[PDB]
Amino acid sequence: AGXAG
Amino acid sequence: QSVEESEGGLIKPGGILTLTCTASGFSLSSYGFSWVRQAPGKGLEHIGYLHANGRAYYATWAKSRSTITRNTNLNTVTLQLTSLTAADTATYFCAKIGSVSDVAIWGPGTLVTISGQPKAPSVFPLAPCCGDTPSSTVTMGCLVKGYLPEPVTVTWNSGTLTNGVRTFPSVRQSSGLYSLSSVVSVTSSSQPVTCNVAHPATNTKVDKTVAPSTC
Amino acid sequence: DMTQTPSSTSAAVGGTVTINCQSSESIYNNKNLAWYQQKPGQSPRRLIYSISTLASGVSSRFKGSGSGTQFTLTISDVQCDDAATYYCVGYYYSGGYYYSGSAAYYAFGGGTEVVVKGDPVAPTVLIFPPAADQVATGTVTIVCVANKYFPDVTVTWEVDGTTQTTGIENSKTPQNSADCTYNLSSTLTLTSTQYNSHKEYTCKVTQGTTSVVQSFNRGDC
Repeated sequence: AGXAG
Repeated sequence: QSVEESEGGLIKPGGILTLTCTASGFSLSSYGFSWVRQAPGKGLEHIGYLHANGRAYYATWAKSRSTITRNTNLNTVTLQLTSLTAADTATYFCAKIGSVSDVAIWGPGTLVTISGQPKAPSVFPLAPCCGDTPSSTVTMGCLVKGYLPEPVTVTWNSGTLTNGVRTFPSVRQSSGLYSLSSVVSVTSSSQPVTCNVAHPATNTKVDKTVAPSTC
Repeated sequence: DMTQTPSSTSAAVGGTVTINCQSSESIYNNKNLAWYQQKPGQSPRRLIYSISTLASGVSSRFKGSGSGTQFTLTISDVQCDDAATYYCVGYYYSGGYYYSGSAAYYAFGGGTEVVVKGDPVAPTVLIFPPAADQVATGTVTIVCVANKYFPDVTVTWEVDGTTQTTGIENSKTPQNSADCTYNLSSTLTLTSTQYNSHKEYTCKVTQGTTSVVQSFNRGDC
């Protein structure tokens, strides 16, 4: 979830 | 955990660059991985990002001529870049950049040179003009001239001479060939010193033992 | 995009450097921002991530800060080992739903060259006449070397007293990670004809008001 929802 | 770009090298303008990023110790597909490049003497530049969710996002300049794809079966990601020009000459890196994650990982990078066959270096010994005033050290060198593409590797005495070596960054001549020098400073009682020059792109290795100049 | 300033800076050993980055839009989650250090010939080394978290094995005199669109890297008690180029890099993401579509990218700053000012040292200069086998090739390359010096130098070539303006290439090593000094190669390239048609070959390395010359006469070597 660090680069997206 | 580590990644590794496939081999770069000399490529004709207008051709296609294809680079493969192979992972070891982890699964590439569980992370988002980017391709980054760096033109000689310039800054880092993002090409595109293959998100963990499988979507590829490209820098605007790259979108029309780049494709980034994952091979889960082989634990690779691949960059294809088309219609190459000299502006695409750069070191190309596979990397999880790690803007927020604990995990960040970069390949060692691979040099891609757009310029049509490679050229092996000529190697000339560098020796002071005969005419010293007994000093405590002597400095010899090798001039590595006229090769393409980068890189070459230079060692002295097959790697046993590790101190006092200065190998200068290569410079690209107007002709497009590269050149550099390596010097070594040794105590004045030294035995002969030999430079070892390897050029993977032409599969050559040259050894030059530096003799003193006539006197 | 990322605007990184200054593009070049310097500090004395023990000083402080500050590097700023300004993003045209806000970084993802107001969190996704790393700083990298790169030395010549090496992969980038991550210093900081999530704006302010120290990466593993990174000294505590590196400090990251900021929020939104403005970010700062502070290097305290700077050392010769800090001589490097530094880059910020932000991540951006928007959308992600069917009706929004999605877009993501990273943006690297343009980089900052950091020169560390150590103890001044004058260069020693060496000149190497061309090997006998060089002349036979119709092209001659004369190498001059300025070793272990700080601060920067300028090199001049003279042939029989006439300053040269063409055929000269300089290559400087990175700063020594222990004592901040440089080394420099300067090469003068001539045809075998020109080389044989002159006598005295001189390289002059100037550091401020001090100049060091090394010379040779073609006839002597």
